[PDB]
Amino acid sequence: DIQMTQSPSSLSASVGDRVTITCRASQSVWRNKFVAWYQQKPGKAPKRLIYAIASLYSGVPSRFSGSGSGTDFTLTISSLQPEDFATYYCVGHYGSENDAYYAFGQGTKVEIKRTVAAPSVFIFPPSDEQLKSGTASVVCLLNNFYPREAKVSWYVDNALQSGNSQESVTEQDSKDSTYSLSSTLTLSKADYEKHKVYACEVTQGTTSVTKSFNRGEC
Amino acid sequence: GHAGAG
Amino acid sequence: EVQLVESGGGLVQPGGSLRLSCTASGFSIDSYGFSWVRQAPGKGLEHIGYLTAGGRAFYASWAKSRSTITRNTNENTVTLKMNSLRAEDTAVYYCAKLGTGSRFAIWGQGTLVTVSSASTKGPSVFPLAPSSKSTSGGTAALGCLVKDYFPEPVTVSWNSGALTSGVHTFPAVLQSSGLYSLSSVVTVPSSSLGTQTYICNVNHKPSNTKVDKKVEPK
Repeated sequence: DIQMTQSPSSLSASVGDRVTITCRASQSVWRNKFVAWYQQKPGKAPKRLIYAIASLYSGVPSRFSGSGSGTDFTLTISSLQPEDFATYYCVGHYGSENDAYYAFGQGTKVEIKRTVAAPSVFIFPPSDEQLKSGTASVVCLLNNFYPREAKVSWYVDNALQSGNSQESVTEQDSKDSTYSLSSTLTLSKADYEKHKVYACEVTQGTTSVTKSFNRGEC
Repeated sequence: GHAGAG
Repeated sequence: EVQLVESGGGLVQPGGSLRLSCTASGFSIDSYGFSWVRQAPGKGLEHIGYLTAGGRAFYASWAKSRSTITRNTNENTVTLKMNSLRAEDTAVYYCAKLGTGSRFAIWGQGTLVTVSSASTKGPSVFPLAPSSKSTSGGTAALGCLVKDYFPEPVTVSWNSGALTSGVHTFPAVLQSSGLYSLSSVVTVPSSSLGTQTYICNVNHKPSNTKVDKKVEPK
């Protein structure tokens, strides 16, 4: 089929920086000219910034510029601004006189760079209200940290858990540019009351922080 | 100007 | 003046079909060729097919066997039909003139199509209670566990919107049961756990259910 690739998939930059996102199509695009760059922010629909390689649409700041030809194309942001942090997609038109196709790159997420910040770690036992239902949800909160990459591990009586937890991470905060993560360990009420020590370990580089509670002990 | 127009 | 109003979709059973339409306003649907695009939760954009201005439909290799794109000039609409849907077809579907080499670009607002056998049900909101004695330097973390609801989405506020600082509502995860589950937390001064009331307001419009849960300490 037709496939488009962008480089990088993710990049951290600061305000004022110069950003360059490349995009290569597996084959030459329609008329060596039909490529547009889109901008999408969390919870919002994609917004087109550039069309026909280099044409800027009305209202798009001039700091955005597009270049390339045929198979290779590049998005350039001369001076990165706060409103520019988002995911960018290249989309190319293909086909012949008898067929027509489109394809998207995988997207490039532009996040804001900032100083390392350790998470404030909290661990919540399953509420008594829930334990009546027969299921135990243990929740571990990594609050306001950076960078996004973090390894969360659960221990029940110092036994490494696997396959019984799901993770969710927020988008970069508007104010302090940090991330937060929520990991939920799911156990039956029976298994939960069969153990005592519950611990959530957060490893980031050379540091591992483990928050613990003992079932029953307020 | 698009593809698939013969 | 110009708009593209999308409608249809919602819930589809595995093996069932979806039907989405988009009504153009301010212009004629025959004047341009229109694509159909989808974006699965937390994934990139994916092209489905393209209906040329001449009225010829062409599809991505992956969607050709199941997809049919048509238009109705009398009603000024373009329509997408996909049968034999599977769980991985869950996504936000868009109609759009992508405008890769022309000046005119326009998208529908997008509509979520959830492919699942699960039945619509509201969430069970459990408290993530804070301990009265803080073990995090005078700060307390509290929240609500919005668990076992279907389909997306749910909205969460705190104290009827009066509490926004420090709030983190995490993206939902799809549990093995087919139901969704997300957490919403907030950090507050531990000294306010006796003077301040904390209530999370969870709204699940797909089930016409609104849940308010007072989160108490200890």
